[PDB]
Amino acid sequence: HWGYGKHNGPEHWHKDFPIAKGERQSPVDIDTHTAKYDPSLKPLSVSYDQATSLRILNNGHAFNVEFDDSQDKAVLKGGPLDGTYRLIQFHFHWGSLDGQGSEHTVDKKKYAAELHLVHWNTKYGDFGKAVQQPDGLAVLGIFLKVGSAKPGLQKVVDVLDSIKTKGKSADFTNFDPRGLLPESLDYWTYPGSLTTPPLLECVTWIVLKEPISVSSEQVLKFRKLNFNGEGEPEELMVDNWRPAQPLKNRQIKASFK
Ligand SMILES: CC(=O)O[C@@H]1[C@H](O)[C@@H](O)O[C@H](COS(N)(=O)=O)[C@H]1OC(C)=O
Ligand SMILES: [Zn+2]
Repeated sequence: HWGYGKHNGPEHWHKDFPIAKGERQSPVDIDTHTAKYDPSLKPLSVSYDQATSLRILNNGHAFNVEFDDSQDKAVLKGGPLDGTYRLIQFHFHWGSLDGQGSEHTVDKKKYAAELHLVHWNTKYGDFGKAVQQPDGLAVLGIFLKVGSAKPGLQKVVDVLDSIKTKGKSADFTNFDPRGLLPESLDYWTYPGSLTTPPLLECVTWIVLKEPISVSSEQVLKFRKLNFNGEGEPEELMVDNWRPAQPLKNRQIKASFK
C-alpha cells in the first residue's frame, strides 16, 4: 500500500485516494505576509492536565503516542475551534537531514521535523465519525528545529529502541505532552486535511508560530527507526512527510500581528 518511498510516495497517493487533489488538502506553505490577523479568534486553550498516555506504537509510517480518550482528560478548545476536541494521539514527521522534514513550511522554509497533536470533536462521539466531518479534527502542529535538547522529549527518545520496527509497541504511561509545547501559543490556522491517506478533509489545522528546539542526538534517534517489520531488510524511517499542497480557495488566519 502507500508510503514515502520513490514508488509508493505522496506523488502516487492520488491513484488510490483521488481526494489527494482535493479542495482543501494539507500540508501547505504558510506565507507569513499573506496571512491575516483575526482579532475575533479567542485565546487558544490547551488543557492537558489530566492527560493519560497509554502506549507508543511503530505503525510503519510514524510512531504514535496514544492517549486515553474515553473522557475529556486532555482537550483543545478556543482559538478557531467550536466545542471540545479530545486528544487521541501525537506523532512526528521528520527528515533524513536537518534541512528537511516538516510538512508545513513557513515562507517555504522546511524545519527538521514537525510534531502533530491530534484531537477529535467530541460532538461526533468517536474518531471514526469525526473524520467524516469538515470540523471533525483539530491538529496542533509544532515545528522542530535542531539546537539544544528538549528535555520533555527525551522520555520518547529513550523508548524508540524498543519499538524499532513496524507493529512493535511499548507501554508509555504517565507521559506529559505539556513538555513538548513552546512558550508561546501564537498560531496560524486554516481548514485542511489529514496528511496521509485516506487524506480526509476533516481537519482544522492549528500551526504554532514558535518552534521547539531539539538536539541533533535526539533527532538522530528518530532516524534509527524502521519503516519495515522485524526481520526484513532495513528501510530507515526518514522523510515521512508530505510536501506542501496548493492553498487554492483558502485563507490562513493568524492569532497575532
Ligand atoms: C492512528 C494513525 O494511523 O495515525 C496516523 C499516524 O499518526 C501518522 O502517520 O499520521 C497520520 C496523518 O495524520 S496527521 N498528519 O494528519 O495529523 C495519522 O492518521 C490519522 C488518521 O490519525
Ligand atoms: Zn502528522
